Amino acid sequence: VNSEEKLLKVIKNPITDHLPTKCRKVTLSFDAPVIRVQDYIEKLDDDESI
Amino acid sequence: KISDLENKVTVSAICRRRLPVIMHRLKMAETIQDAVKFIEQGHVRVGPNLINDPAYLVTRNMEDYVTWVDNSKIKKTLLRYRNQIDDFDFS
Amino acid sequence: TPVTLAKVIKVLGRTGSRGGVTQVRVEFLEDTSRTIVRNVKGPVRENDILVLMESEREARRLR
Amino acid sequence: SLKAGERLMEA
Amino acid sequence: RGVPTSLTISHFPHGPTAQFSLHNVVMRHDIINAGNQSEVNPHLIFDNFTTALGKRVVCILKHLFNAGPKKDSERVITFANRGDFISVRQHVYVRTREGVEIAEVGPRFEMRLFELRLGTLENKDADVEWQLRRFIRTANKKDYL
Amino acid sequence: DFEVVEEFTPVVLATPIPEEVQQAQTEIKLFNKWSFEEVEVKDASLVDYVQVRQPIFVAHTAGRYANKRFRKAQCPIIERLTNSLMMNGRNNGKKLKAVRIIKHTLDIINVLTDQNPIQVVVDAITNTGPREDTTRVGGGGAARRQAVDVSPLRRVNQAIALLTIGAREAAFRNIKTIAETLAEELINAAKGSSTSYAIKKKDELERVAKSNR
Amino acid sequence: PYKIFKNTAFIKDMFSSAMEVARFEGAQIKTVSGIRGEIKRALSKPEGH
Amino acid sequence: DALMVMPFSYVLKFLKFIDTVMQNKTLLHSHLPLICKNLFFIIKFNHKELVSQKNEELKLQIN
Amino acid sequence: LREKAKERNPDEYYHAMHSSMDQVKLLK
Amino acid sequence: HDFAVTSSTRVQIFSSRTRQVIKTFSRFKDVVYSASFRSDGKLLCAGDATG
Amino acid sequence: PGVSVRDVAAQDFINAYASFLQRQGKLEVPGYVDIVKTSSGNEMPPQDAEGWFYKRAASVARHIYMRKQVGVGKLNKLYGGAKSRGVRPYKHIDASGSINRKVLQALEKIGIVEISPKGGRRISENGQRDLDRIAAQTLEEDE
Amino acid sequence: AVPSVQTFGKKKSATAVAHVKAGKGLIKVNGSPITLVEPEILRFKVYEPLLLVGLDKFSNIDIRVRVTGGGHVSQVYAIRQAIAKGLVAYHQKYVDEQSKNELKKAFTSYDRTLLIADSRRPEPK
Amino acid sequence: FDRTAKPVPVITSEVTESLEDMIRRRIQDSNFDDLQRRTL
Amino acid sequence: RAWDLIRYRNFRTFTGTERIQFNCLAVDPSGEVVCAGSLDNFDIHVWSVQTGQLLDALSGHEGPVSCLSFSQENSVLASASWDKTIRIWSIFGRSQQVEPIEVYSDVLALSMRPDGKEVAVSTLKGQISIFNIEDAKQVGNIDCRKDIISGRFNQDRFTAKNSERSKFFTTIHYSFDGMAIVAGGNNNSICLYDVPNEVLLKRFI
Amino acid sequence: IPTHAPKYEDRTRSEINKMKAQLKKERKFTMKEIRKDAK
RNA sequence: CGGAAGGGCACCACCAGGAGUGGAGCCUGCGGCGCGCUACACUGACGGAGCCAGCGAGACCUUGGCCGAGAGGUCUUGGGAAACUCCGUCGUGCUGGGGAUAGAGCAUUGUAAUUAUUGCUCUUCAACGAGGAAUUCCUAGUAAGCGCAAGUCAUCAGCUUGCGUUGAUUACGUCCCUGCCCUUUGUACACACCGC
Repeated sequence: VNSEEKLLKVIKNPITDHLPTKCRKVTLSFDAPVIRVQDYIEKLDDDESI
Repeated sequence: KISDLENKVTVSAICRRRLPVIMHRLKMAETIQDAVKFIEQGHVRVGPNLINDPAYLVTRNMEDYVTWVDNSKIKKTLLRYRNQIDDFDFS
Repeated sequence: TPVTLAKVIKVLGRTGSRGGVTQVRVEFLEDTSRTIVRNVKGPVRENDILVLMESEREARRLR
Repeated sequence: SLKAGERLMEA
Repeated sequence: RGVPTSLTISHFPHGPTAQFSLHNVVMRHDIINAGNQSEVNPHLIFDNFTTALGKRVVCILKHLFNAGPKKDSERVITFANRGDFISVRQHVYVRTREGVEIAEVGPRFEMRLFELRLGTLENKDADVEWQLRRFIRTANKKDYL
Repeated sequence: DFEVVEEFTPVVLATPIPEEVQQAQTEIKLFNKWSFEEVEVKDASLVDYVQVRQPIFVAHTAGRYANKRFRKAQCPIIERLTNSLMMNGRNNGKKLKAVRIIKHTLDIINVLTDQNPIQVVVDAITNTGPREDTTRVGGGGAARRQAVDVSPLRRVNQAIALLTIGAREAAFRNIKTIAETLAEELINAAKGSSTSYAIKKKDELERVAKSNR
Repeated sequence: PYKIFKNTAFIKDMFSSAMEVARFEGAQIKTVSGIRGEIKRALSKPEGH
Repeated sequence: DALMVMPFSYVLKFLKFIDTVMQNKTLLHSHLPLICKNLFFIIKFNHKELVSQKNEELKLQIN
Repeated sequence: LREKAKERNPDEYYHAMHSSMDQVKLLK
Repeated sequence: HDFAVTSSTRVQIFSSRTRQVIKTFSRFKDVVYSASFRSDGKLLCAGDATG
Repeated sequence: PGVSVRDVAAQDFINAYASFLQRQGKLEVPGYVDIVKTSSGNEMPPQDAEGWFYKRAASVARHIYMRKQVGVGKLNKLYGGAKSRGVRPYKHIDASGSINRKVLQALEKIGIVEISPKGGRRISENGQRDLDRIAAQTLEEDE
Repeated sequence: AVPSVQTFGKKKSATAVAHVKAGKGLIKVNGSPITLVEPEILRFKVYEPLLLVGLDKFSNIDIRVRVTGGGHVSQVYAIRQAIAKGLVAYHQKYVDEQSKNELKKAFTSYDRTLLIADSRRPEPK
Repeated sequence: FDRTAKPVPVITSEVTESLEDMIRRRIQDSNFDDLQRRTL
Repeated sequence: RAWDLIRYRNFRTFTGTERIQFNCLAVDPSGEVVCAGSLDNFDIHVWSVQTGQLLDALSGHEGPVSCLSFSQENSVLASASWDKTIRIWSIFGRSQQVEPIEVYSDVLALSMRPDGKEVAVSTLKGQISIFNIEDAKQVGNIDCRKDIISGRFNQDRFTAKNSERSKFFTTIHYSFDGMAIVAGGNNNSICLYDVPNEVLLKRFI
Repeated sequence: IPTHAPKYEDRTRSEINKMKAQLKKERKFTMKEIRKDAK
């Protein structure tokens, strides 16, 4: 109602076309080994969009 | 037909097949005698080669491909009346 | 990093390869002896030099 | 199904 | 407005031109993704060609389609004439164990020759071989004109 | 030592012919501004695909280069760059605008780095000319990326279109103009600065190629 | 008729509506000079034109 | 073209194979002209590489 | 006139290819 | 033959033989602070009030 | 050695003649100079309202001198650009004939143009000499 | 009479009539100089034959050119073609055929379309 | 009132039925015009 | 007609259905295709050898084709016709593609370099040009209008000087080095030109 | 960050739009009807 | 009836690109499907200045003069399009790109204008922030863009048909896939090849 932008945007496939370049992609698996979220983000690089 | 050869071949047929009648036909010269004079002066040319004798029967292809000789005063005053002289081709 | 160049000797048509994919014998521009069949994508003719990172591998068929 | 030349090479 | 309604055919060695208005266009693109045409040299079926104008027509269409077809050419074209409205559809066909079975495919429409000229189309001035008379007394009644 | 005498009268023209014109008759330069020597290819396997040896003033030669298979290689490279930059629906076939923006870009590059803008063009082209690319093997369904090489013609065309598109998107919705942003991208790819979209693109292509080689 | 071309005329004030024109469209017409023609298509912007 | 495509390693293998059937003359007499023809196309194709090469066992093979 | 314009035949050689206000009228 | 003067959100290059306004840079938001030419007489810098 | 407006360029001579007529001042600039859109197909008045009328006068004089005699209507067709209809496509449009009449009557007051037989306004002898002199000045403006 | 020749440059719809004679070194594009061509960036493009072959016989020679038809690009290409054709016509007729061959081979070495016309005739496959 | 020209016929299922039966007859008969190659 | 020179027998009298009068002709280097070019039809008729039938009849030439030649190396064809033009065709490898060349007058003589990248052509004006084929660009020309010794006729009404009788050359041949040229037309002369200096070398009456 | 509220499903302009849609739709409906009956 | 081989062809295949549609508005052909038009701004907007074509010749089209910002009207006279190029202004803000709506005012046509017939002037300044699923089409004066002219027996008038201008990227190879087609008796004539 502010008429400033379209907010929920149906976009083109794929997500990789709509992803950043320096990029790590993870799927939460119920079988894959457990990690720590804080330790994982801190061991991540500086300019990386998880 | 075969009656076309047994009847229609004439001295007039071969005479209109002659060259200056074809020049006068394509209106190269206004008159057939001036066509003959142009033939004598060699101001014409018949395909690859120019010509000088009126006593010439022309094959249909060379009838399509006959004209004036290049850098001739007659074709030059043609292009002068048409005001389209192109001295690059020494026209 | 060392990068090698190799001039085309002979184009190789009529083989069974994917569309756009090109199969070409080249020779080492450095050592005129060695001839390797590699693959080139773009539009190419004979006797032009090409760029190469890996030399020992030769580009095989791609159906 | 392979290609001739390739088959000759592997044989 | 994107609606095909006119088709002219010229014969290039100084040949005649046939000028048609085509209206009732039904396209395979419009209907379905039915696949592709067989593209074999088709068989031809001419119907209701009576006058010598129709003879010139069937000559022109016979000659525009490719010469010397296979006896077992499995696609057939029709030339269905009625009420001065020739109409055409592509037809592939097979014979059954007993009879024949066809499939209509390709396009589907009605055209009508409103002109035939002797010269080529780039003339626009050569002598017309046949002209349609729209503004006459017997116009909605006279056949083959 | 030895000399030839060839001019014998001071050439005077009743139409006033400028000094830059009477120097351009001595040497053709691009926009009468940049000479055609000292612009040589820094790398083999791309020479004779790059054609720069023939002098010109403006890249508007109407020579038909669209018929053979290598007339694009015989074409002057700046003309191909202009044909590339005039690629939008709002930019289809605007060659005078193209030539003017090229002149602007060349002036700006010669201002920033005073060596030679056309040599910066040649070097950035040779720099961003890619080296390896991965096709998509269908694999009966297992469509994976498999690295092979690339013709230097295709390297040329892809580099040209890559810098073209990069400058286009860079000054697409931006206060900076196409000429200055193409100057910046050209200096960037001449540096191999890796802040240029073209260099980054070629880098990630050859990265994927070295990966699935 | 208020606008004419070669073999074409634009005629007003014969109908009250383009609906009237479409009810009488595609039809044989002729005129006082005796000459023939056809009403074909209504003009959209005025009503009976 | 299937003889054109083969790399020189396989060419050399083929030469050793020729040497082997040259031992087995009886099999050679079955397909001798085919043997000659393919050998000749091989050497004419890859002539410069092999003649730039050097191997005495290869020389003895040829002898 | 249109037909004669199509068949002008531009090689014809004809021999004829070689040929106050009242105050101004009185002058001329 | 030219010299630039800072002003209210504007730099004004004046001539010398004419002493008239030759160029007006006004693309700024607030008042320009500095205006200095290069050593080669083509590129000038203008310090602004935005940092 | 004798020069003219056909020898000098367009925009430089037009702006220089505008500035010359501006420092002259003997032109009788009309009163609605800062309200007219100069055409109906325009969207805004001229931005520099100081010397647009002098630029128009110089351009009109240059057009007449490149020509021989003109009407207000032919100058209106010349200066008329294309209009922007908006949702519809575009078509041609014409300029302010009142503005053209103001320019022409002003130049006729100065004496540079004058009335012309078969109808029109042409360049005068003194006006042509003045154009020749300012063409010489604009070409020798390079010191 | 004066040694003068007349040629044409013919592009898509652009025809250019050129009249060439020995003169004082003036080039008049419709009464305006060749320094007064229209698009202001193809001035070098129309300049090309003059600086290609040098300025001396152009000091010797005065040319008047009048152009009709075609867009700006067609116009200027027809203009420079007309220039080359007129100059080679003059330097054939009134000047030496050897020098004509020299300027001809030089102009053919750079760009033949100044001499001959480029007719983009269509082709089907 | 009156009309000027023949109406364009709109095509019905019965029309195309009669057509396709005529086609079935002509192809069962195998009788249909073809541009056969000129002999010699 | 295709003939043996060892069994000395005609192989094949290839003909058109209309039997048009072929003037010029060229043959594939490997000898698979033969082309003949007439004057009334000017459609390049091409037969395969072993088939005996024609494959095609190329058009694109308007007016009669003076001559035909095959660059044997890349094995393509140049056809010079009196439309003042050359037309190069590449007909193998699914190409069937065309390169036309405008020249200044009607060409009547044509030959190719024995290396197969340059081509010499003689037109009616007497100039013999050379073209690079791949760029289709004129290597360069040699004038011949001056160094022609044409003869006078007894029934001549003009001079031998002002006669346009044989001010061209009708047949040319390359040196197999591609550096000399022997040209002979309808005149009393046989000339020998040089390619790199673009000068004549010899004239024999 | 400023949250936004979506709308989902001038009164005079809206009724003008609905009325003109009614005009257009009803008009083309009757026109195609009368064209079919006339032919 | 089937399988196998070999060969050929395809912007309905492969490959490289391009351009749209589908997203907003408007028009128009179909019962919610389709064809076009205008926008989404900086290669842009605006203001001056410059100006380059072709197709078209059955109270009408007009050179010129008059005033009126304009729309316009008046008296006389005969039977040179836009895109483009330069300068300047604006500047990244649904901003000045966008003009949808509404009001007010002035003129022309028509009996009568009212529901603005029509044009013009000012004010009001919405949606549209580059278009998902997808879609199509294509290899040079091509796509595209620009504007101009004529409706000349079918059909067309916010439309058809001609005409000019400018003008490209990427292929121009391949059957690898998708198909589709041909052959699997050299028959024919040298030499060679092949040889169920």
